[PDB]
Amino acid sequence: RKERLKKLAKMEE
Amino acid sequence: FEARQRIEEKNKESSDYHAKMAHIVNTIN
Amino acid sequence: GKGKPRGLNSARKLRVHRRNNRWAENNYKKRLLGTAFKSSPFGGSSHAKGIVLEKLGIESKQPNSAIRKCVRVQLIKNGKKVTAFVPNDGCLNFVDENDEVLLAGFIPGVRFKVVKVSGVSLLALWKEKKEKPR
Amino acid sequence: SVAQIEKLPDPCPTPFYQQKLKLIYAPMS
Amino acid sequence: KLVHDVQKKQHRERSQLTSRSRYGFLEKHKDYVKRAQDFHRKQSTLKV
Amino acid sequence: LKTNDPLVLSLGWRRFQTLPIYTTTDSRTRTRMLKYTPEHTYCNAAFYGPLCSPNTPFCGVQIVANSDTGNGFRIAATGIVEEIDVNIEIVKKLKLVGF
Amino acid sequence: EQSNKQHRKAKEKNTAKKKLHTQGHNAKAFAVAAPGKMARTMQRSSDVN
Amino acid sequence: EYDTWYELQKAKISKQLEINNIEYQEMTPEQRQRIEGFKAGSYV
Amino acid sequence: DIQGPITVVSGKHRRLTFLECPADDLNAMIDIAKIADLVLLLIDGNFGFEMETMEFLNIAQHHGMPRVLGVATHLDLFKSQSTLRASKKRLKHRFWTEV
Amino acid sequence: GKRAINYQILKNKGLTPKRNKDNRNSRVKKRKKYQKAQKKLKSVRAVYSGGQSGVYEGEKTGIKKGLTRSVKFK
RNA sequence: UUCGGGUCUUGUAAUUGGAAUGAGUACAAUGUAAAUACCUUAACGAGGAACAAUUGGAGGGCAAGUCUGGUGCCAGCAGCCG
Ligand SMILES: [Mg+2]
Ligand SMILES: [Mg+2]
Ligand SMILES: [Mg+2]
Ligand SMILES: [Mg+2]
Ligand SMILES: [Mg+2]
Repeated sequence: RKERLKKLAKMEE
Repeated sequence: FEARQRIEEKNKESSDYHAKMAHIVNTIN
Repeated sequence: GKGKPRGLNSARKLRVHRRNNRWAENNYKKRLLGTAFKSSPFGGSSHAKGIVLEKLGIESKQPNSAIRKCVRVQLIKNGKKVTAFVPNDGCLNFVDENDEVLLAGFIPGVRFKVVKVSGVSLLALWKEKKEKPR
Repeated sequence: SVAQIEKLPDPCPTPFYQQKLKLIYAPMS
Repeated sequence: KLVHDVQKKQHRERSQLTSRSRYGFLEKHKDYVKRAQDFHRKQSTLKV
Repeated sequence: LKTNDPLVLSLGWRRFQTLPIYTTTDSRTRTRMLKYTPEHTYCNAAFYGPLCSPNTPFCGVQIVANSDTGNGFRIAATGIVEEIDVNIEIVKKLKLVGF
Repeated sequence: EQSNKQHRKAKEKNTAKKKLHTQGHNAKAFAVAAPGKMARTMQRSSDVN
Repeated sequence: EYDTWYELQKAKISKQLEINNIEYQEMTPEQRQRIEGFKAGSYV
Repeated sequence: DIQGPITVVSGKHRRLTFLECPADDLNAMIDIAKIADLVLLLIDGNFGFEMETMEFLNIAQHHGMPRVLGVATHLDLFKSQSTLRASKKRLKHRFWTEV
Repeated sequence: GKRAINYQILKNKGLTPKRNKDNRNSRVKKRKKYQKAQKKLKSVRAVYSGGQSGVYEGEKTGIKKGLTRSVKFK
């Protein structure tokens, strides 16, 4: 979950 | 005393570097 | 009636009208008059030779910064001075003043990148597969 | 530092120069 | 991606000095950050 | 290559051996001494010897005698003279330790 | 708060066909027969130059 | 009027080299070596 | 017998100076690379590239590349025509990398 | 007496990223990719695996009570 | 999207066996005006099968390391340099 959240932070940004 | 002088020197160097950078970016465009 | 002749023997008028109207296209005009190359950055060439004048970003503090990868190059063909990228700061060491470079299409205003230096590809040098001949 | 220097006639003149006015010149050997 | 594999080599951790071994493991930035937040959590629950 | 390691240079018409010191700019803030040359990139090197105009390329060899030739490649370093000065201010990180 | 509608002016700028003759000569007459070979051969020549 | 900027630079150099030749052709032989020195190709 | 430079007429208005560089000295390699207008790079086809061949090319590339011509010798030692062609092809392409 | 060039000089590969062996043979690479895909398809949905072998020993992975995989007509 | 949910022979950075073959080398023969090569073929030729496949793209992580800014421990740049 933590890794996936950090990845979406790139997708959102 | 050297503490006071170094801050003065570092301040002078930082201002000069930024001024040089402003010139470079201005020239390129 | 659609505003055009339609008689079975009206071929001449359609042909001559078409040729006159065909010149309206900017694309057609450039193709026939051979002026499609003015807009090209290199004036029709796929690459551009130049002289490395100065490496502007050498004094930058931040490594691999956008400023660091820029070099002013003087196009040999017409003498106009322009600016180009280097792929990375590592390759910047290879490039030096007064040495030939081949430029190709790619901070705004910068539209070129270096692909060869002194007749040798930068990527070839960067992968340590070649030495720059001087 | 060169003590002295002087020019000498060409010991292996090229034919064009010669006719204007032996093909091998190997003094060391 | 103009980075070499050598560009991305791992940098290994050092450890406590042998003379200082009795004082315990040599904490690092990652180790410090855990105890710092836990410390903050107590005072926030203590100040309330 | 190692700092303060003898190295035979070839500058212009002249060949000679010196004791270079390899340094880095440290984000263009200082001239810090390096311990070894970078594995696959350039670095600033300062050495004492006859001056030459900039843009003068040169090559380096650590061994010239045939007795020690071995089989490995004998060309050690390649570079370009960048400045000529009568002074340099290389510095080394000296970190004090307390408990 | 009244904004009248713009009067779209009659074109005084040269029309496209007129622009061809706005130089010393008639631009339509000095053309080539094979524009396809025009572009290809030049591009090779430019890089050879 | 040269087509490319390259030709202009080469023209300037060639013109200058051409000028050097004329002055030396005007020049007396004993003077010439005093000014120019021993040119390349001389056996010395 | 040939010793040292040899100057010979090569045309109506052209002359050449031949100089057999000592193969066993790296110092002699360096200075020749700085004055050699032309290099006749001798290569043993049967054995292949050698250090002295590769070393000299690097010296030439860094001191200003002069004209280089590769000369392959000892090709008669090959006993098969097919293997001779393959060796010639491999050598030529590798030579095309340096030059 | 003769100093021959080593492997590094002859091939002149220079610096290249590490590459797994499967790229050397495309057929092998696709073989491993497919068999990997089959394993995943089992996770996505059940797939027939020859039916019953041996006596019926029950459902090994368990029965779920309130769960239906039923695709309803609306 | 959090909330979590669905599924079962999966993984090993582990050991180990003898069978197969042509890239190449090469007696010979075939091929050819004469040759090279192809198709044949005695004898050699595999475990890192080092007999060492390439060209591009996407994304990490690490230091007693370096640079910059500041509502403390942070953030940005980046990191072949400890
Ligand atoms: Mg109608
Ligand atoms: Mg035609
Ligand atoms: Mg074959
Ligand atoms: Mg090739
Ligand atoms: Mg075969």
